[PDB]
Amino acid sequence: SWTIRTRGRIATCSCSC
Amino acid sequence: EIDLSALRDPAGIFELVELVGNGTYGQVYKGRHVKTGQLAAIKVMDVTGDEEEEIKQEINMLKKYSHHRNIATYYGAFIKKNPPGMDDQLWLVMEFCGAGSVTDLIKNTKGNTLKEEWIAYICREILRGLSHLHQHKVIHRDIKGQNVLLTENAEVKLVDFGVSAQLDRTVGRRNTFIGTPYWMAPEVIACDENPDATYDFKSDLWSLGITAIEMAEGAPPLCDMHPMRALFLIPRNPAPRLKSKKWSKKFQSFIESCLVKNHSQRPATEQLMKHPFIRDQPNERQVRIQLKDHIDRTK
Ligand SMILES: Nc1ncnc2c1ncn2[C@@H]1O[C@H](COP(=O)(O)OP(=O)(O)NP(=O)(O)O)[C@@H](O)[C@H]1O
Ligand SMILES: [Mg+2]
Repeated sequence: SWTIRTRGRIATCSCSC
Repeated sequence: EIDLSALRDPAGIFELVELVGNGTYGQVYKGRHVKTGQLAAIKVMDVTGDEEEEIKQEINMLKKYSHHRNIATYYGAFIKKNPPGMDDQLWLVMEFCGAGSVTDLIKNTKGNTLKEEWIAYICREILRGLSHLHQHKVIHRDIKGQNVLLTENAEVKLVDFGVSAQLDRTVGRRNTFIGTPYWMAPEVIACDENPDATYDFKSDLWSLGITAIEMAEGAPPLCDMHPMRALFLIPRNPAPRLKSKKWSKKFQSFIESCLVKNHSQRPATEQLMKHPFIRDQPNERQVRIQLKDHIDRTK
């Protein structure tokens, strides 16, 4: 997995492991 | 800035041909302007007060800076109005990059590895777009394979400006903990625990280095472990190297220049561009044609 967004959110988006 | 209330219905001006992308938020389609037949990409995102600042930031960036030939060119923005029991949708209409992303390309290449000459060409194109943004005091903040696209002619275009930053001075700094862990520079990661830490354009250069490794090895360093683990080992681990000794000494030296952990010893965008891996390169048109040919074969 995932990517870091604003305000303490994440979303699926490049990774995991 | 952009005002979302002034956007009009796309009516039947564009038809969505097929889905080509899903990144962080929304979906990208191959779009077709029905009168002229012209192709465009159409990023479709539900409008919501929760996502609206990110949507506006990307639209303003594209309006102001996508005229450069290494950024996907902005065409316009519409809003599909939907009945009262259904969110409205924003259509962001831009230049269609017909060959997909660099990640796409690495996935469909045998052995998930690019020829070094293609890596050098792509990196120089990324560096040129970055150089344009950095001169305009913009930090991209999400440089990675998924956000670097290829046209049908193997031209290179940056996309995805949702979390980019607009600075006021050349020297200006930022301190927002944001990005994809594997591509994040140490000085960006430092803003998690250190409230006094800051970074600037040089963080895009680190991400470019991780992207070159991604093109060389099929994945960024540390992708065998979960992203939490990688976030805490990137500052402690020595800077990543190419593992194979078969790459040229030029390419190895370039990776070494991109990935200086101590960002004040990391070269600026302009010094990095004179690096012989970037500078001493065969004709743009020659390498491009070979890459265009490989994209078509594997399609
Ligand atoms: N102009 C385009 N032409 C072709 N495919 C595209 C284009 N723009 C985006 N895509 C595809 O759709 C994917 C997601 O697009 P992006 O603009 O990266 O969306 P996101 O990751 O949802 N962006 P953001 O929410 O602003 O951080 C890209 O990785 C490409 O695969
Ligand atoms: Mg993206």
